[PDB]
Amino acid sequence: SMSVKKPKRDDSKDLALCSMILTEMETHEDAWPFLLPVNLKLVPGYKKVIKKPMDFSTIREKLSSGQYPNLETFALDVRLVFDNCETFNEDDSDIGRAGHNMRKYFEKKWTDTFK
Repeated sequence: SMSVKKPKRDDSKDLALCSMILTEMETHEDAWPFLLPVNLKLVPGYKKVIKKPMDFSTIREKLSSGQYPNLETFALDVRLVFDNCETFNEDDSDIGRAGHNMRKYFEKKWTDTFK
């Protein structure tokens, strides 16, 4: 509360470390469905159904331009990528499986780096 603060968690490396995690997600073999924004002209249904599209390129631009106020807003956008994927894709599709694998991969790196 006013003039009563929990001890300062060192956040000075967060930007670098989110960038490293994002690099690892970008270079994963199963990243291909997520590297670029879904083409809203060419994919029926996507625009109407997926209220907040997100992809790794868009996260990378946001990261590089100070559009994440903290590491939780970065994790929200990453998870949004996988949540959108599950919304639109059957679990038993290549893309559906890719998204489960990537979410697992991300969540481990997240835990190991920050928790």
